[PDB]
Amino acid sequence: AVGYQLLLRMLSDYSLEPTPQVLSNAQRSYDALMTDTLVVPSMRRRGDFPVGQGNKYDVFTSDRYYPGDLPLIDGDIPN
Amino acid sequence: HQFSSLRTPTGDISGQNKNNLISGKATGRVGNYITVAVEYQQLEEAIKLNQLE
Repeated sequence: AVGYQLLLRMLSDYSLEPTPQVLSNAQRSYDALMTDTLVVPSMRRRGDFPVGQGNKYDVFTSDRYYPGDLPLIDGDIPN
Repeated sequence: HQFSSLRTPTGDISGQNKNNLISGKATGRVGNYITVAVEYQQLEEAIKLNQLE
């Protein structure tokens, strides 16, 4: 992948035009490389979404509602 | 107790330091006896001492 990409990027130095087979091979290698480093995010709960009564929430714990992104601003520095 | 206040443009006091709580007291004590004493002989009260009260 790296070699084909840099070859495509440095061919113009010698003023030559790439062939379709080279382009296809470079595309295939790049697609494989992108497939390797692939991550798909998962959408977590909004934060005000209620938790059902079947989960048996309790006080002293924040289990009543789904834990969203905490603000992480506490003390005097928030204000 | 006495206190002092800060002054910030947005209410942010992270860098600065807070007030302390120093306690002081006033102590009083007892003084010395105020004693007055007199004495006299038996014969002085027998003859001389009149209107002792």
